[PDB]
Amino acid sequence: LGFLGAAGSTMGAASMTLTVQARNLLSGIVQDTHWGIKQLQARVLAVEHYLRDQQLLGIWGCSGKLICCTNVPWNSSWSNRNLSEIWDNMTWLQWDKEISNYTQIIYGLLEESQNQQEKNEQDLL
Amino acid sequence: LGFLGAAGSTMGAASMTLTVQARNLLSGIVQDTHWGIKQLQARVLAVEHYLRDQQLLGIWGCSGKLICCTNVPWNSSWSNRNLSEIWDNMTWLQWDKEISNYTQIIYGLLEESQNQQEKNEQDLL
Amino acid sequence: LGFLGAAGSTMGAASMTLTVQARNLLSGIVQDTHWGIKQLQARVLAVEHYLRDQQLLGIWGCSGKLICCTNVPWNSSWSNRNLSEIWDNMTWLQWDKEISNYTQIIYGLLEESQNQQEKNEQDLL
Amino acid sequence: NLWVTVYYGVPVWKDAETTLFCASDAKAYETKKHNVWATHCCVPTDPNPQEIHLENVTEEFNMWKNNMVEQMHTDIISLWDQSLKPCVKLTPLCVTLQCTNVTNNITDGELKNCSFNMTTELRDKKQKVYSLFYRLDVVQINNKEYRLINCNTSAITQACPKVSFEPIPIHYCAPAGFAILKCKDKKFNGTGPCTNVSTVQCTHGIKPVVSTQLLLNGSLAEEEVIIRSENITNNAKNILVQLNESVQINCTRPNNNTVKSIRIGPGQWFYYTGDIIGDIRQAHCNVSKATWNETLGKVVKQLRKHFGNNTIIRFANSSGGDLEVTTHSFNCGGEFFYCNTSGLFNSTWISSNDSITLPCRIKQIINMWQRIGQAMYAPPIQGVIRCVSNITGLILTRDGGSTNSTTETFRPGGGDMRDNWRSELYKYKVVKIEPLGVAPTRCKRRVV
Amino acid sequence: NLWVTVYYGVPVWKDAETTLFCASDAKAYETKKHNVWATHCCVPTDPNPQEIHLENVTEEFNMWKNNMVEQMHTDIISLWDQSLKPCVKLTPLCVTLQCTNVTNNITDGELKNCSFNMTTELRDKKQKVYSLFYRLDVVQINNKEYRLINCNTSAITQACPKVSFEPIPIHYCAPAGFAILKCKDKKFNGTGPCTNVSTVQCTHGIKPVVSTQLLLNGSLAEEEVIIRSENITNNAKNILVQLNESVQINCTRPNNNTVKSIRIGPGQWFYYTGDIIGDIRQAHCNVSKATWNETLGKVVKQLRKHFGNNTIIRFANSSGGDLEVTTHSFNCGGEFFYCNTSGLFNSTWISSNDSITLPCRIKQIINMWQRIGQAMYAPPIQGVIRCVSNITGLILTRDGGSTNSTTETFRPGGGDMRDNWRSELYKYKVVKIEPLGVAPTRCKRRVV
Amino acid sequence: NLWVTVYYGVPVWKDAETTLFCASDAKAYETKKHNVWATHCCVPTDPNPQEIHLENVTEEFNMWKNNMVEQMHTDIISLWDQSLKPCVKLTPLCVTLQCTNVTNNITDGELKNCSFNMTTELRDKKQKVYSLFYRLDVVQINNKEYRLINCNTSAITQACPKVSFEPIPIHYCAPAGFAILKCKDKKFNGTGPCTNVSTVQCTHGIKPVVSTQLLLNGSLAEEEVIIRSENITNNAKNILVQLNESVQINCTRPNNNTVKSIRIGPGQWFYYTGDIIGDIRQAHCNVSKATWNETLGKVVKQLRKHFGNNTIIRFANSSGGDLEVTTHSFNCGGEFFYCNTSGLFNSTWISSNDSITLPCRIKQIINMWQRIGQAMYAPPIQGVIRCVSNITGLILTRDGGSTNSTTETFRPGGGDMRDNWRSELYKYKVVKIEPLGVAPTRCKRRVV
Ligand SMILES: *[C@@H]1O[C@H](CO)[C@@H](O[C@@H]2O[C@H](CO)[C@@H](O[C@@H]3O[C@H](CO[C@H]4O[C@H](CO)[C@@H](O)[C@H](O)[C@@H]4O)[C@@H](O)[C@H](O[C@H]4O[C@H](CO)[C@@H](O)[C@H](O)[C@@H]4O)[C@@H]3O)[C@H](O)[C@H]2NC(C)=O)[C@H](O)[C@H]1NC(C)=O
Ligand SMILES: *[C@@H]1O[C@H](CO)[C@@H](O[C@@H]2O[C@H](CO)[C@@H](O[C@@H]3O[C@H](CO[C@H]4O[C@H](CO)[C@@H](O)[C@H](O)[C@@H]4O)[C@@H](O)[C@H](O[C@H]4O[C@H](CO)[C@@H](O)[C@H](O)[C@@H]4O)[C@@H]3O)[C@H](O)[C@H]2NC(C)=O)[C@H](O)[C@H]1NC(C)=O
Ligand SMILES: *[C@@H]1O[C@H](CO)[C@@H](O[C@@H]2O[C@H](CO)[C@@H](O)[C@H](O)[C@H]2NC(C)=O)[C@H](O)[C@H]1NC(C)=O
Ligand SMILES: *[C@@H]1O[C@H](CO)[C@@H](O[C@@H]2O[C@H](CO)[C@@H](O)[C@H](O)[C@H]2NC(C)=O)[C@H](O)[C@H]1NC(C)=O
Ligand SMILES: *[C@@H]1O[C@H](CO)[C@@H](O[C@@H]2O[C@H](CO)[C@@H](O)[C@H](O)[C@H]2NC(C)=O)[C@H](O)[C@H]1NC(C)=O
Ligand SMILES: *[C@@H]1O[C@H](CO)[C@@H](O)[C@H](O)[C@H]1NC(C)=O
Ligand SMILES: *[C@@H]1O[C@H](CO)[C@@H](O)[C@H](O)[C@H]1NC(C)=O
Ligand SMILES: *[C@@H]1O[C@H](CO)[C@@H](O)[C@H](O)[C@H]1NC(C)=O
Ligand SMILES: *[C@@H]1O[C@H](CO)[C@@H](O)[C@H](O)[C@H]1NC(C)=O
Ligand SMILES: *[C@@H]1O[C@H](CO)[C@@H](O)[C@H](O)[C@H]1NC(C)=O
Ligand SMILES: *[C@@H]1O[C@H](CO)[C@@H](O)[C@H](O)[C@H]1NC(C)=O
Ligand SMILES: *[C@@H]1O[C@H](CO)[C@@H](O)[C@H](O)[C@H]1NC(C)=O
Ligand SMILES: *[C@@H]1O[C@H](CO)[C@@H](O)[C@H](O)[C@H]1NC(C)=O
Repeated sequence: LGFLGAAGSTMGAASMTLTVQARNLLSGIVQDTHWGIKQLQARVLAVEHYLRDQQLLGIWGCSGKLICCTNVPWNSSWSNRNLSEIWDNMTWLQWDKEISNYTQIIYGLLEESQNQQEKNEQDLL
Repeated sequence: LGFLGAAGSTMGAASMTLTVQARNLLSGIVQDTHWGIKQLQARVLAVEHYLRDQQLLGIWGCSGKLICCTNVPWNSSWSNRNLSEIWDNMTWLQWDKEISNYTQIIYGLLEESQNQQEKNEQDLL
Repeated sequence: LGFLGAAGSTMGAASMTLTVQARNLLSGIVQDTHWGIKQLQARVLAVEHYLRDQQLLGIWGCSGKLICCTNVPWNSSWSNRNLSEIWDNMTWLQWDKEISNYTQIIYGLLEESQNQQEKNEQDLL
Repeated sequence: NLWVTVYYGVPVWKDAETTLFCASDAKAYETKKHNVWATHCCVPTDPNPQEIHLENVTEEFNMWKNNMVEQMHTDIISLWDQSLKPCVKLTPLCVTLQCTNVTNNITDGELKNCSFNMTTELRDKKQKVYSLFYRLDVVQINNKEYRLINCNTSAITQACPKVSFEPIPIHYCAPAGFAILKCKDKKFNGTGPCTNVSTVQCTHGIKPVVSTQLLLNGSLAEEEVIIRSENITNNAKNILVQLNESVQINCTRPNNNTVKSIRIGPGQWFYYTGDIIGDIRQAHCNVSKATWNETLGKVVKQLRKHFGNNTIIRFANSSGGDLEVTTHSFNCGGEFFYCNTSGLFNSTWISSNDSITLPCRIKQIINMWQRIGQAMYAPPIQGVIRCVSNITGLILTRDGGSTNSTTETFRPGGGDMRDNWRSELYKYKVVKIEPLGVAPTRCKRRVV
Repeated sequence: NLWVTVYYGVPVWKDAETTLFCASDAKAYETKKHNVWATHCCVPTDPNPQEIHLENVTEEFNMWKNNMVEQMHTDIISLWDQSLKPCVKLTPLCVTLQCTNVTNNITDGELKNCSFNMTTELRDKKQKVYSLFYRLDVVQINNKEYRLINCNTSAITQACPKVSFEPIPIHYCAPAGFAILKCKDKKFNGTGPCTNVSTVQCTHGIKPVVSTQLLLNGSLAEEEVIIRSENITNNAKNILVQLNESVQINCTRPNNNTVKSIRIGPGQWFYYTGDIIGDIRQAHCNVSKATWNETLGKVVKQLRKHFGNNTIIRFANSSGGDLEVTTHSFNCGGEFFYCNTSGLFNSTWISSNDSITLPCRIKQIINMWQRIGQAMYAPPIQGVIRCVSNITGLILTRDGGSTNSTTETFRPGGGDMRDNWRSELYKYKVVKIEPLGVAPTRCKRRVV
Repeated sequence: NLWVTVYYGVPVWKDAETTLFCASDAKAYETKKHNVWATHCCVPTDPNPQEIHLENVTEEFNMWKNNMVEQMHTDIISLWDQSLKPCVKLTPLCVTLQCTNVTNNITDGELKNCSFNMTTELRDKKQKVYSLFYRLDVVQINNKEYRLINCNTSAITQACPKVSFEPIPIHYCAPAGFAILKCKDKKFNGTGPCTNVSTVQCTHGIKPVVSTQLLLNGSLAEEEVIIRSENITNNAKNILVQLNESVQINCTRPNNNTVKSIRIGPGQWFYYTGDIIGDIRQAHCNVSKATWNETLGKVVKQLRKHFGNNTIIRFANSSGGDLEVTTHSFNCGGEFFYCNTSGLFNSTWISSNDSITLPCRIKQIINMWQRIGQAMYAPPIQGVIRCVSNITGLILTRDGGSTNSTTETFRPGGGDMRDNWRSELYKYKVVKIEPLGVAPTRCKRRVV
């Protein structure tokens, strides 16, 4: 229903449309010396941003998923709201405002829990 | 047996050689101001094409596979040939000619079936 | 403990820190016409190197792993040392010196064993 | 009991600054090889769905912090310089000239008849050249000797006679990962939240119009004249007044000019003013008085909501500065006009056309962008120029120094070209999409 | 009952247009710092497996729609301009010269003795310069005064005497994701399917030879002369005739030239023709008559399969145009020759060398590519030039206007340099590999 | 029984050559718009953790094979040329001048009083210009006529008077995937393994100092003077001597210069030497004798460990060459000095300042980098220059030709600027991280 068409939707409803935004990262497929350099630099920048998202999902064990459950418990200190409000009343943009200061905490924790589990898999094999 | 060495092979036989073509996408690894820009632009373009193929496989749930079965049924309207002809008599280039007008249909359907199944996995967990 | 902080660690201990190096590949995220071109070329080059590592892991069936067991047996001709020395006494840099001439052998074998197994999965389905 | 769940493809974004791609309007008009904008923004548009509404999404906009104005400024200047760059230079014309008055059919002496020995295609020879000049480009050295006014300061380059700078609508498009948010709120004053928001891949087409003290050929406001300022109460800031109705201004260069040329080097051509057929008249622009009067009364009704409806609004002319600062500057028919504006601001409001003619100056050496650097020389245009432009807004400042007498004085503002572009850009914001994020769920990862 | 199965790494492709990378032939010969092609295409080749056969794959080729010709055109011109760009300009030579005839040992006056005051390294001084010129570069102004022929049209730049343009074989290589398909069918006429197809990473090395009305130093056809045209029956098109045998042409510049130089600025050096040791002879080229005759008879046997074997094939000379159009233009020993061709096309076929000598003109100011723009000046060459080139094909057109009399007239065609490059490029096509695709299988995804 | 296990993110690396990014030291000092280095390396530093120790890792270093020196060479030259590029050219000054001796308060005639007609802003007029010049920039043509010494060889461009080249510390940073390994071993002689190794994102800040025959303003050695050479026993190589103590050198340009200017074109400004207030003195530099003596004795103690402690070390002056080769060349206060060094090397060691003053030459046309190409003109500096620099090392060669008499002669070496940069770069190496690798494990892949 358009890129960001789900922006006003609740988080639950919006999670059902995640392929909509994923597919807009590489839209450059469809898309004067000094000028050309700046135009090219823009494409390179878009590529690095794409790759970073993929690397993070990779490290966290969510490389092939749009949605994944993890091995990091939720901290009430990040948010003490219940899931019902978060998924049914609130939208993702609002949610980002609610927890953006913990982005680096959660991400560091995700890296740690996945590293521990990958070691566990190697030891079990 | 060379890049595209399987081009005259049947589709079945050719599927057994898929790593041959996959490995030629990033051959740039082995590989005057105005000229240099054009030379660089070419590398950037190759990268975007590579990434798009990977993203599509990602979205469809085939991110780690050369060959994957999907949750989209085959339409006889795309092709009403039997599998025996398709895999044993016909080559991939011929096949592409047979179904190229449905590329966007199949791809849209693949995105939809995978999105539905990923939701099912999240609800089951 | 820093990039390459594990360089003097044994291979075993160092394997427990692999996320440390993986995360330094895309550090460009944090990071005059003629000059700018050279600066841009450097970013493009870093991207191709990143992608090649990912493609190889992809082909070998280790796309989502930092550590993976494979279907290629170890050749004593590459190294006839026991695992105890390799994992507990020796570091990775030393190990690279011990087996670098077989890099292309092992990689070719990995491509072959994975291609055979992927075919087996498709035939089993 | 809740666990982190990671979601990728999340419909959220952050304020962001990037470079937009420009496109012509699908090359609807080819322009052949004679238009600079069409040449640069060679990229076509596509009449695809233009917008996506974002229901229940409120976004915060600020037209004075909008980096798209900086991009237009940079791109407009850059293109203009690239366009001029390969053209024939006038270094050979920085000579001493002997001048006399032009008296032929003249009632006002605006023109001088000057002559000199100009370089020809061979290095051994010079050609005597005789032509008429406007006083604005000529300075006395001291039948006196004169020089080109800018030959002590910078090189002068002749604009190629084959290249038009006529504005075409240009659309600006987001790079992958970016989106442009558009505010459609008819009451938006340039700052704050907007609920009527939709996103676009590209902005609509905006013409890269340049003007001083009066906004030309822009869009109109709906319902009422809207006055927008970063700081309403600050007399040091320009207030942008967007009209909800256009006013036409009819401008002309009445002198039937005959253009002459000369080869001054190896394929190096120079075009000169030659002489005038018929008599001499001042350049000028006409505005219907009643229309203008109604327009200001509408502006006053709006000024009163900011300053008090018990006030007196007095209008006055430019306070001082050079032509590039105090006059209404615009390009008409390809020529550069510097018109008087004082007759337009001679009234106050206290709580058969009957037009007004504004005299204009014509100048050929242009100190473009008020930048110190190379000057452009505008080659003469054959015949007579007439054009009609749309007044779509005003740029005003207050004098200040008020003692709260309730009478305030408004004068032409101008200066920075960025303020003209803001007139359309206030509607748009650029953001970066940030698809990766997390939220709690009642779901622990299954560990195997 | 069948399901979509997705396959990645599928050996298929689409027609595609990209930029190929150029390489020298592994720098087998260094050329030091004196060769422009070697300098630009600094990238080496590697004698790796050169080709992959595609058994049972038929591909469609069309040499007249082959974008590699456009790339060579663009790259050849671009390099030539970059090469000339940093060299000393001859603007200081656009002066008036006094000329007299050169009569010393002359039986035909091709040369004029001209002189002028040339700029020296100090701005205060000029040097009298005396040198001989070919009439083709000199135009009367009107012991008469003359000027360089192009000083009214464009700047003239001296080619650096240190840089050779001698063609070296250049290989063109595909970017990752691309492949070049090569047709080895000995009967391929430039259009249609080819079954003898293999792929390569790079084309073989093709020399960037430039010539008019005669193809030089290209590859030969096997078995028979092959005549290729986009439109055989259209008299307005050039037919490319590829010989299966070469014919040697021996060209010379017989006048033993003494080169003189002068400093004309701050390290700015100019090289002039000086004078001639010995006597004066016309430049010329020699072709054995019998070989040429056999060559045309072979061409006729092939023309007859297109026009009827009951026909009469008449050959005739160029119909009109400038030297760059009507003569055989080539570079020999570094000098630029414009040779007569009419003696080669003086026969018709009706269903002790005994060579023919073709007189040639020598010209130093070169209107390269028949482009309007800066001219190149070719500095003189010391001594005497002799070279032998290989005639490997002809470029012909028909006059048309036929009444079906069965007699047709063939004349030299030429014009566009792209047609010479097509002579090798007809064998190659560029495609893009498209590894991602689908097919039905009796396999539903297992859903867990 | 073991199987291949693939590990990604492995902490290993290979020797590698890449381009490092440069950064100013967080723009601690702005420099406004007057510093070239600050302008180019606009990128800031960040006082983050600076290093990571690599315990138990031994790395092999070789300062003479270190590609960072090549990068500095390339970047320093490139920036210098970009800086000079947009400045006013002095082509108009390549004229003949009449000169007489300057005799006013002169005891030694270093200066000449020369004059000529210089181009003014109009093409029709010249201005008589009178100014004083150093003999080093003036050559006789033959009250004799003289010219600028380089007007026969290359263009001369005036350095912009607004741009300083004063070295600022510049840090060099690794691209993603690269790391810089730093050796902290106090005894490292430039070649071989180092165990005291840590890695950094960036090198510390190194000033891009240029000098001949003496290293200035670098870091000091700890504990002892360290002599480093690729080939100690080869008399053809430079030995770099790093001091563990600095020696100050006080240099001056004592003549109180009055700077004059002229407009020579359309905003084209030229600055000339004018005249001198007061009397005339030679430029010179002062070094305390005892400090210098101690410094050489320390150098001798170290030379003896390489050549024998039963030796005699004799020092001698430059053997021959131009000023750029034989003198101590440096920039002081913005001026270019070429100082005598012979008084510093007049001693031998056999197993109230009392300073030495070294006379210096001042030259304004600079043959920068000893490259054939455009020359730079250094505009005059108003007033008197005094500066003090730090001698941090010496560059020496041996004469060789030894008969094993045990007496060896050491003379100033110099030449290549790369050797100065090596003085700091010897501590750093660039490597590429190679995260993907394998090892055997007792683990077969589970096959499903
Ligand atoms: C605000 O918007 C108005 C228009 O809405 C702009 O004014 C227009 O400016 C253009 C450009 O100068 C004017 O067009 C000119 O018309 C001349 C002749 O007009 C007749 O012939 C044309 C041919 O198609 C008809 O369309 C037209 O109706 C008339 O029949 C042309 O000769 C001019 O061509 C010039 O450029 C070409 C380029 O190759 C040259 O070859 C020509 O020799 C010549 O130089 C040009 O086409 C248009 O008429 C103006 N409108 C009005 C009402 O006058 C304002 O400029 C704009 N204001 C701002 C600030 O942007
Ligand atoms: C080795 O390192 C030493 C320093 O450790 C370097 O010598 C220094 O060089 C700088 C640059 O020439 C000298 O600084 C100059 O000082 C002049 C006046 O000094 C007084 O005023 C300043 C104002 O802040 C005070 O800091 C200072 O203490 C004094 O009070 C200035 O006039 C000079 O400015 C010049 O550039 C600006 C740029 O816009 C112009 O506007 C000015 O007109 C002028 O051109 C400059 O600041 C410094 O004094 C020197 N030190 C010593 C001890 O003399 C060596 O050069 C360096 N050697 C090498 C090889 O790198
Ligand atoms: C904007 O808010 C309104 C409510 O304020 C949303 O309306 C809901 O629409 C769903 C659709 O099935 C209904 O089931 C709800 O009952 C509606 N809410 C109410 C209060 O009736 C509307 O969908 C929101 N917009 C977006 C984009 O989600
Ligand atoms: C080209 O076509 C021929 C047949 O027309 C293919 O030949 C087949 O080769 C396989 C190899 O084992 C045999 O089993 C088949 O029996 C052969 N076919 C026939 C009809 O005998 C040949 O392989 C094809 N080329 C390619 C590249 O596949
Ligand atoms: C460098 O080598 C020393 C030993 O030579 C390592 O010391 C070991 O540290 C571990 C830490 O728990 C101890 O368990 C070992 O017993 C220590 N070894 C000995 C012999 O006592 C040191 O860790 C090594 N450095 C690195 C980076 O691994
Ligand atoms: C695609 O549509 C065109 C329309 O005429 C048709 O000719 C062509 O065969 C179609 N191709 C496929 C694969 O259906
Ligand atoms: C690689 O081969 C060279 C050949 O001499 C050998 O010296 C080196 O030790 C080999 N390295 C390995 C890892 O076998
Ligand atoms: C034109 O006439 C006015 C009258 O005073 C005079 O001031 C002016 O200088 C004259 N201009 C010329 C060029 O003679
Ligand atoms: C050309 O220069 C001469 C000076 O000798 C001057 O008399 C003449 O008027 C000049 N030509 C023109 C058109 O001014
Ligand atoms: C050379 O002689 C011919 C003879 O008619 C004459 O036409 C030509 O102009 C002469 N050229 C010169 C430079 O005198
Ligand atoms: C230089 O110019 C003078 C004109 O005063 C002319 O007589 C002389 O012939 C010229 N020199 C040459 C070589 O033509
Ligand atoms: C200055 O005087 C010396 C004394 O011999 C003389 O050689 C030199 O040429 C003189 N220089 C000038 C410019 O007169
Ligand atoms: C200018 O040129 C004249 C030559 O006619 C010469 O006498 C005069 O001295 C020159 N001016 C200077 C300052 O040398």
